[PDB]
Amino acid sequence: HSHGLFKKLGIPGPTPLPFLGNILSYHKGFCMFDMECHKKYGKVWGFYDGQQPVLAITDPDMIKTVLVKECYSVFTNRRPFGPVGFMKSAISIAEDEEWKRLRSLLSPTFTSGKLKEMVPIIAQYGDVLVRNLRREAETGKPVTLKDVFGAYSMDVITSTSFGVNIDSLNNPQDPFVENTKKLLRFDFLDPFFLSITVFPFLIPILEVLNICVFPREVTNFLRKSVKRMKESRLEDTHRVDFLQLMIDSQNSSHKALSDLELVAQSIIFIFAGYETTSSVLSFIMYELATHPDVQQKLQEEIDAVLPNKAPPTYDTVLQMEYLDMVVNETLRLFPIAMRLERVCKKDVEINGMFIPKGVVVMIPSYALHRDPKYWTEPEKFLPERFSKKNKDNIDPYIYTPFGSGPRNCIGMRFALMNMKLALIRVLQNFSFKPCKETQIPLKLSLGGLLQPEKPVVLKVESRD
Ligand code: HEM
Repeated sequence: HSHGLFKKLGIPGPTPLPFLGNILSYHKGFCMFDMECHKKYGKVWGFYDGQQPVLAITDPDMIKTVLVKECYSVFTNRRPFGPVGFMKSAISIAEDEEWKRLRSLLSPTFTSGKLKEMVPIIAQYGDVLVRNLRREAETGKPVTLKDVFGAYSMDVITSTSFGVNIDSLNNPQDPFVENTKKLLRFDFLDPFFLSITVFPFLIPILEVLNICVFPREVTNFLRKSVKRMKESRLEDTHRVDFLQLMIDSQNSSHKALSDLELVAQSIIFIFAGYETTSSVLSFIMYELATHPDVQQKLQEEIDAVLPNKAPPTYDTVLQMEYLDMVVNETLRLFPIAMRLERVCKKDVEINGMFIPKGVVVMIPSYALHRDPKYWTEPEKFLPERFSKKNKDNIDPYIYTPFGSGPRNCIGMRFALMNMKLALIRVLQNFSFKPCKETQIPLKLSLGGLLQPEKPVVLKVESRD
């Protein structure tokens, strides 16, 4: 038991119970716990996830020192998450140079020039979402944002990973959908993951038993699909899509994306860009619906830059600001990641405090984003916060929805754009208003994922 590392170092935090540590404080969730700790221990506090020392930091200087300055040196890797298998080669799970290699191979794929060429396909499904959303609205019943924005998200990373173009909302059985739909996020407060962190000696046992957190049935299916797709369709001789950009690169520093690595990167891109988007999109619509003044002002801004339901364009989106403000403000209130984690690879000292080796440095994003010491009425949805004549009053190391430094969200530009394209056409064709079932105020889940307690159902009316 390392339970006492923190007070020997003079770092405050909750009293750890043997073996369990401080996991029984996650009964409320990662978010509530972090904020209770932040108020009851000030800037720095240390807790034990089983027997893993976790040190929380809230100093913009120290966050920059961890996320940016000493990234490649000390704070490169994230914490091991469980039996991963071949998916160990996915950028998100990769560690040290092996990561640094992959990052460089993929850095181009997520360039504005590539994104701008992908807009046509993303916008195509903007219409598919609208046409789909139309029906349910006219039908005269409340709409499950979870389902429609889920189908939109799905039709995206799927379609920008080769031309398997699908209306998942109308094809709930397309195997390709059936499999990819299981690529949801991990509730790390689920008995299993909780059991794994108290008993990390089990991860090796599960690995030789060929048990993997990523459902094999899905992993294999794609591992076959990607291979058939990489040959059967495009070695007759291409479409602008992550896969193609990955196949194009393979055949021209460290390079040579292993056929299996390519699959792993593809799988992690839907894992990182499926429920993430579907969740944020729904959160925005709730905030817009609950604040009609914002929804109109946004609907107006769109109609101005795009006269008469004018097709959304790349350059056009960059212009729209109030939209960027609404998106950025919804992210402040709902940082889906909740926490930004880096492992201390060696014994180091940063701006004063000393960090032992093998300690997980945690940036409580949710807590920072809602810290009254940086935010006026933090529980208020005030887009104005992110005005051109205010943003310079926002520390980038406090507002970290996509993280920061060399290991930030590589698909940040894509995710923002992808959400913007939808919101624009969605608001262009419809208006969202509180329903009888609409839960106000919105109650967040006590689990290990930043989701609503009850699914967001709202009334959709087609303005003319
Ligand atoms: C609203 C949408 C999204 C949000 C809020 C989001 C947020 C995040 C955050 C907070 C991280 C961790 C950054 C850190 O540790 O400092 C991350 C990592 C990552 N995200 Fe996203 N993300 C989003 C969408 C996407 C999409 C669409 C993709 C890919 C298509 C993607 C790919 C990744 C990858 C690969 C990483 C790991 C990067 C690395 O290890 O170098 N994300 N994301």
